[PDB]
Amino acid sequence: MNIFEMLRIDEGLRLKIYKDTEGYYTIGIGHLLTKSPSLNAAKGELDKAIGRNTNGVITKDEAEKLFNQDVDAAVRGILRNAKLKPVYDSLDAVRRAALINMVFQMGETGVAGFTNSLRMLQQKRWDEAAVNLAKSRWYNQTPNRAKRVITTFRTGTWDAYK
Ligand SMILES: [Cl-]
Ligand SMILES: [Cl-]
Repeated sequence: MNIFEMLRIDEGLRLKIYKDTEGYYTIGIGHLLTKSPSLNAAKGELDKAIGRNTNGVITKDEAEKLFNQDVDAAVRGILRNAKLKPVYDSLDAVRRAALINMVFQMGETGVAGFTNSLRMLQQKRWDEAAVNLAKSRWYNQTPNRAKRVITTFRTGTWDAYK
């Protein structure tokens, strides 16, 4: 298991514009297109992203390409972030995958807002971090995906994904 297979399980794959759990226009492997209600505002962002007239549909390859860009940006954002970087650097390889997953889903800004849990992760207080992570809108809104990520942080294994 690696970050790519992990996120591919969490986000699924869809070749047609779809609405995410929050109701935003998405495509591929969890690639947010726009928070705008407009399906046209979304088709346009889509064309801009792919560099062709897609008419709301892309191929597997195109989805994978977006996905490679997104994981890369996720990692690079963590590394450029003063609050996130030190957490990441402190962690083992499995747990770094968990942090990257949260960033991919909620953006750097969002994750940086889990100040208390980040401090616990940094101190390697696993059980306490898992409890604090659960007190969040994130866990209440997407409990199954949250539990997987949280178990990954508590255990440092890929069991939740096995
Ligand atoms: Cl893009
Ligand atoms: Cl869920």
